[PDB]
Amino acid sequence: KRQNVRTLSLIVCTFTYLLVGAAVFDALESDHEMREEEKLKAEEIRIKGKYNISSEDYRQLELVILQSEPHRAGVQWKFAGSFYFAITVITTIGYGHAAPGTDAGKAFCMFYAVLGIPLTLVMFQSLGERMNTFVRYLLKRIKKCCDVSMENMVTVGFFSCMGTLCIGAAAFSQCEEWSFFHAYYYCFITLTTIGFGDYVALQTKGALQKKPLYVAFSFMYILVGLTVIGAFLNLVVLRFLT
Amino acid sequence: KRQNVRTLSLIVCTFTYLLVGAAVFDALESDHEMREEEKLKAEEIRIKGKYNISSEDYRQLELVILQSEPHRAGVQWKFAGSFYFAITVITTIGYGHAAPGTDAGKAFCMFYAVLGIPLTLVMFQSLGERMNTFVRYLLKRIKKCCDVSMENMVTVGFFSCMGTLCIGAAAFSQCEEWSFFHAYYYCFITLTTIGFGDYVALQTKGALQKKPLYVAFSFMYILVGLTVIGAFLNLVVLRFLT
Ligand SMILES: CC(C)CCC[C@@H](C)[C@H]1CC[C@H]2[C@@H]3CC=C4C[C@@H](OC(=O)CCC(=O)O)CC[C@]4(C)[C@H]3CC[C@]12C
Ligand SMILES: CC(C)CCC[C@@H](C)[C@H]1CC[C@H]2[C@@H]3CC=C4C[C@@H](OC(=O)CCC(=O)O)CC[C@]4(C)[C@H]3CC[C@]12C
Ligand SMILES: CC(C)CCC[C@@H](C)[C@H]1CC[C@H]2[C@@H]3CC=C4C[C@@H](OC(=O)CCC(=O)O)CC[C@]4(C)[C@H]3CC[C@]12C
Ligand SMILES: CC(C)CCC[C@@H](C)[C@H]1CC[C@H]2[C@@H]3CC=C4C[C@@H](OC(=O)CCC(=O)O)CC[C@]4(C)[C@H]3CC[C@]12C
Ligand SMILES: CC(C)CCC[C@@H](C)[C@H]1CC[C@H]2[C@@H]3CC=C4C[C@@H](OC(=O)CCC(=O)O)CC[C@]4(C)[C@H]3CC[C@]12C
Ligand SMILES: CC(C)CCC[C@@H](C)[C@H]1CC[C@H]2[C@@H]3CC=C4C[C@@H](OC(=O)CCC(=O)O)CC[C@]4(C)[C@H]3CC[C@]12C
Ligand SMILES: [K+]
Ligand SMILES: [K+]
Ligand SMILES: [K+]
Ligand SMILES: [K+]
Ligand SMILES: [K+]
Repeated sequence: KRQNVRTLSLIVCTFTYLLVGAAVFDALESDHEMREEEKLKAEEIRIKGKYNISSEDYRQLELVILQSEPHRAGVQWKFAGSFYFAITVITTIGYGHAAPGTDAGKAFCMFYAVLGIPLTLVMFQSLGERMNTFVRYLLKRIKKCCDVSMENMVTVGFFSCMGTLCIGAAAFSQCEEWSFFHAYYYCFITLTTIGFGDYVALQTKGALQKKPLYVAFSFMYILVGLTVIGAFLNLVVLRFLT
Repeated sequence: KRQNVRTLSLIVCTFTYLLVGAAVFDALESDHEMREEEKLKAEEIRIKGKYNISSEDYRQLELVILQSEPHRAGVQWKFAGSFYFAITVITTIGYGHAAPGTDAGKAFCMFYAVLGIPLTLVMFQSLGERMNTFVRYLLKRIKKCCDVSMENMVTVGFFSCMGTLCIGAAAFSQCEEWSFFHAYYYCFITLTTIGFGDYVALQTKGALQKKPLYVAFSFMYILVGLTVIGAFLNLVVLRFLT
């Protein structure tokens, strides 16, 4: 029927898109990865030769460094750290900066995610719908001062998304002393609920315990961006769902 | 109105849930984190004292080890690695095992995610609807051999989810030599599109290049679990959306 043809076309398009993306990523990153691996191997070989580090102790040092990486940013299991972890869990971001080490803790986290994901999704959908209604009312008032089409709403939403991304990138560049492009990429990754974890905020000089205002601003910005993303998805994506 | 009261109640419930989760996580993980940090500091101090490692070179060693961690699993930017990265990107998992190192690569990844997320969501929704229809038909045929209620469908979906999770956990425990509970936790994390990245498959002894069958099975299992999760969300969660 129509549904079978539609889903077959969707599957074929998804497979072709995946193949094209994999080919482009390989062709763009193979040489860079090879050069980085060669440089790292040369550096580690030189360091091992200079310090005469035993092979057996090298694995222990690597394990210790890997396990102590989250602890180098301070205490990640305080009230602020626990709140950040809960926010990441409920939003399905998965930064990976801190993970439970207890089986009971893992089970509690699983139950927490199960009981919290639908509630967060419903709240985000409602907030996005309310924001869309408010934006439509504001646009109508502006037009009266100076009917609304779907293209105008789409353009307004895209402009709002771009402005929010630019504001977040500028704020993160000013706070964490990051590059503008890097801050923009990190903001885009955070707002898409992907969570690569390469760039994690509130992980420098113990900012989670000495800068409550920065933490509050980051939480507010994350919530606002998530609401904007949900509103945009409702405006453009949810229409093709049912 | 009703919508304002509903969204205010949702926000209050979400805030209370976040506070409770943060309090429980802190009370459960503070002592464990303190003990782990103390043990790691003692071990690193002992190693530094034994090897007389200079403080300046310690930072260089830490940076080299952190940068070379993905490369220890083999070549992560081959065809299989690029396909895995694209699959993680389109599914918003964000494992974080491999990340782009080029600005052009980052921009391409951002555009890829933007152009692929709605398509993947639509395909998953259609596949979940088709699976729900097939399950309803199978249940009707079974009942005839031996009308259907919503509670029966919910129970069948929950049982299917539990069976899929158990099968995935058993397969991952048999393949990667992981614990049953750890495999179950990793499967749950992967199927919820959260992606902590603590446990990543296809990262041992170069399995991405020597075991094509294992990679294909992992891809099929991930797709099947994502389809099951989408079908369950459509059955129980999507009803409260609109
Ligand atoms: C800025 C961002 C949010 C843009 C997102 C783009 C989407 C609006 C596009 C991208 C992929 C598109 C889909 C790609 C393939 C198809 C299959 C297509 O089916 C057919 O052509 C056969 C069945 C029929 O005749 O309807 C129906 C539209 C649909 C779901 C498309 C709907 C619109 C989608 C989701
Ligand atoms: C309507 C649009 C166009 C503009 C929105 C206003 C912004 C320009 C404001 C609103 C909130 C502000 C932020 C609120 C809180 C903080 C934390 C603040 O941090 C501290 O005070 C402690 C750390 C330090 O000493 O820098 C630094 C500024 C910043 C990011 C502010 C930067 C400027 C922001 C983004
Ligand atoms: C309807 C909307 C606008 C409600 C918004 C609520 C915010 C005003 C609240 C919710 C969560 C709060 C945060 C939750 C946790 C913390 C950690 C907390 O840190 C500590 O308790 C330890 C460090 C210290 O002693 O300050 C400082 C306040 C802060 C950032 C809070 C600041 C105020 C926040 C952002
Ligand atoms: C195993 C998993 C799939 C469980 C998923 C649980 C959901 C089915 C629950 C969890 C939170 C619930 C929501 C929590 C709060 C509210 C607000 C509530 O609104 C009111 O009480 C005021 C308005 C009115 O009177 O209807 C309406 C139901 C709703 C959306 C609930 C609908 C059902 C939800 C999404
Ligand atoms: C209907 C339900 C109840 C059962 C579904 C059947 C499973 C028991 C089968 C179907 C697919 C099978 C998997 C397909 C592919 C592989 C890869 C295979 O790996 C290799 O052959 C190479 C690595 C090695 O040497 O172990 C190991 C078995 C495994 C996980 C299989 C384990 C058994 C599985 C999960
Ligand atoms: C309608 C549904 C059932 C379609 C299912 C398609 C699968 C049969 C395809 C899609 C993606 C394929 C995989 C894409 C990439 C790779 C990596 C590839 O590895 C290499 O090319 C290098 C190593 C080697 O030389 O084998 C081996 C095959 C494999 C696992 C493929 C196996 C077959 C897969 C799972
Ligand atoms: K993630
Ligand atoms: K990570
Ligand atoms: K996600
Ligand atoms: K991650
Ligand atoms: K994620």
